[PDB]
Amino acid sequence: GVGVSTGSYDNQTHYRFLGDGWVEITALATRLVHLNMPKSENYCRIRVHN
Amino acid sequence: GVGVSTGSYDNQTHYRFLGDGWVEITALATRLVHLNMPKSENYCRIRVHN
Repeated sequence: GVGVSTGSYDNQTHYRFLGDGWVEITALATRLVHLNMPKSENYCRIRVHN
Repeated sequence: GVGVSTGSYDNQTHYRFLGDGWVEITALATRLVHLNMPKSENYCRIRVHN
């Protein structure tokens, strides 16, 4: 299953007009996210005093 | 038949929205007109040289 896209890119905005001036707006957004390894594989309780 | 109005006054503007963003606009206008006696009861051929 590798070597094949699994989605579509779309960042458009569509307006649909119904009667009585109501309007359905459809906002579409796509972004490319970059993820890094976690600093630590642990949960940390951290205190912060300035 | 005298002493009774024969019309309605209306100077509004209405917008009707159909699908696909088409719009029907209905412009309504009323005015009170003043009419004076004709200067002459005749048809006149008039020349104008400046």
